Amino acid sequence: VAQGPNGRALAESMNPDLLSAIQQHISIERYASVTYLAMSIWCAERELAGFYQFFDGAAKDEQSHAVHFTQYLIARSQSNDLQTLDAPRQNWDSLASLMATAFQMEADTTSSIQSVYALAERNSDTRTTVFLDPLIEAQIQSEDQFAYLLGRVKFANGDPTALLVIDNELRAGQTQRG
Amino acid sequence: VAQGPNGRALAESMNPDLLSAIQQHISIERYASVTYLAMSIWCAERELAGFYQFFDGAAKDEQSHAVHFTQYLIARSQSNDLQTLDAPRQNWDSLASLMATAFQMEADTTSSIQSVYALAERNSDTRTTVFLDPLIEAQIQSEDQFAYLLGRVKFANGDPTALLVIDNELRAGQTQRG
Amino acid sequence: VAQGPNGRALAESMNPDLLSAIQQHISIERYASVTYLAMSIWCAERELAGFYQFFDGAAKDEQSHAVHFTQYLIARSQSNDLQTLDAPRQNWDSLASLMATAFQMEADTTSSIQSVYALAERNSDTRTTVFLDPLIEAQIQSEDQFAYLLGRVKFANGDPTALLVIDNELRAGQTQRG
Amino acid sequence: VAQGPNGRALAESMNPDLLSAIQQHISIERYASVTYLAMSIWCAERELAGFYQFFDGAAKDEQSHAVHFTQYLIARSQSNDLQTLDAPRQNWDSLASLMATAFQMEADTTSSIQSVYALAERNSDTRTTVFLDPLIEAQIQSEDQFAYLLGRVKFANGDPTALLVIDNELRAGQTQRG
Ligand SMILES: [Cl-]
Ligand SMILES: [Cl-]
Ligand SMILES: [Cl-]
Ligand SMILES: [Cl-]
Repeated sequence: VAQGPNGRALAESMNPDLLSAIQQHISIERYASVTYLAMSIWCAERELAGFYQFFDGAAKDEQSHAVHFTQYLIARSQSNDLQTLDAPRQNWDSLASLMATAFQMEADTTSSIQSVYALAERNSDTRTTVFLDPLIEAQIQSEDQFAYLLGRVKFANGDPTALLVIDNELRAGQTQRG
Repeated sequence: VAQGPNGRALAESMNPDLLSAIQQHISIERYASVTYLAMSIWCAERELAGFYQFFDGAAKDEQSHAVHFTQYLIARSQSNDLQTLDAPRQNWDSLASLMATAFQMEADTTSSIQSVYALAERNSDTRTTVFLDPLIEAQIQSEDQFAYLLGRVKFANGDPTALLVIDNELRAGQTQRG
Repeated sequence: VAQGPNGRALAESMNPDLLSAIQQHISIERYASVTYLAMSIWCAERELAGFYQFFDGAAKDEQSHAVHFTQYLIARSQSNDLQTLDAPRQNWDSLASLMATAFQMEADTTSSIQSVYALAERNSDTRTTVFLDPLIEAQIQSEDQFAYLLGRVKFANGDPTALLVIDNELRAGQTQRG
Repeated sequence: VAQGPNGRALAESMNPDLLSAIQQHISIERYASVTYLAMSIWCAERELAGFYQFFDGAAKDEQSHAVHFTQYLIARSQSNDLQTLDAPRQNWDSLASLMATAFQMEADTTSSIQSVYALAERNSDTRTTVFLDPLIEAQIQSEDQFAYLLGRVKFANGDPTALLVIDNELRAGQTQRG
């Protein structure tokens, strides 16, 4: 029985390029987390308490997703490499513009998973593609969700009354099409 | 004891014109079903989740109504004839215009039942007029309901805030005057 | 942030050939639905109440599967295109022959999903292959199930007593090997 | 305030031909009752306990239907006229032949109601047509039911095993398509 790079018993070696891609994706999701935290604060600063609560929970969820990836590296007996975290964006001209960044950030998160996925397929790492499958499924749901929130906010067309109504929807947990 | 056209024991023969009218009405209700499905999708595409949920349920209900008619033909020992289903309308310029088509589609469904009803009266088919009576009663309730939804959406006069409020009413199941 | 063909925010563009394949598959499943409805009626016409109940539920389930696909197109910000629905087959010489068509229809449904699946792999659309994975798993279960029902009916070898026994099994919900 | 023929206050006079038709129909349903009793006995004599139980209950139900008609005459302040009851048929060569008579007897019961119904329409007696409407609805259900039982027994094609299976279905209360 051989030892993996993190010292645990090694079930199967992992391509170093694939390892680097996973460690980088963990950074993407940690960055999405602090980005949602920044968005939470921006919303709280404008008394959009429902949006604040939503993004506060989104920040904690994204962090969980990131930690889920660190557990997989442990499971594969690979080293983690927790990297420097950039500062998030913190300024937006409007809720609509913030929601656009939020959607793009979710779509970008999926793109990063897809990049890892293609690398695992190139290396025939079926453990990794199986590991990623439900995470892609969750990304589809999050993309559907953020397109719903973005589109609903754009439908409001900057009217505060409509934004207050949507804000209260979010505070109540009404956050997707259902 | 004689056998009906579908092979079951025959309680009383049915005029072939009346049979054709019922088979055609089953198509009307199947078409209303796929029409409400199309309307559900149009609403979902614009993040009108309450309207989406309402029309998704309306599609399943209309299909039930159609199957209820197939059961009556079985009960009368008559053959069913499930026909080609046209594609539904799928494009509207506005929610108000969609709701207008929905109301017209409900009124048209009633007209088709009324046409069957008059044919049964001409043929003195009291089983059929009795069978249709509660379905006409349901149509009155659906017409009242769709006139309420249409009129409420027209009252909104295209304002997104008002449409979001109505959307949330539908998501909560507040779908008629009560 | 770009807009998809159905107007929603677009997480990633979809190949038009893949879109057409999904819209066509939705038709396959809608057609399987009305086919099971026709089979329900054929069974009811011959007092095979258990088979009637089974196929009535199978029709509603297939329709749900179809709507599940329309939701995915919405989630991907792609247009739906609900198409003309052919009339189903409605005549069989025997229950055994009906069950043969039912099994073939289920196997054909899987073939259509597999065709979509290969197209998504060619286009590296991992959202779609992930989306299809549990639907293929369900198809395996349905194929196993319909092979069980078909084989059990063939074992009866046209004996009415055996068919009545199986009919009662279906009415009780005993519809697979367990 | 005028008095009706049975001495009660009279809401509206009833055509004597319509009165006679109702009194005659009450005889039809009393005769259907004793006929189902005879069928119950025939089945019990051949150890077909499920069919015996079914027809014993059918006899009591038909009697209830008859009494429901006497209550309507009372409600209309019309005299009842309980008539001589013929002896029922009591001999059949087979269960299939008995079930054929049972179905015909149910269809004949509906024909008699339809005859009353047409007479009330000729006389514009809307109380009577309204009174008869749910009874016609019940007749549709009974015709559907007896066509199911007859067809299932004919499917058995005289095989005792199949008849024992159906017999047990009836004893369990499985008496229609459901
Ligand atoms: Cl805004
Ligand atoms: Cl509008
Ligand atoms: Cl067979
Ligand atoms: Cl027999």
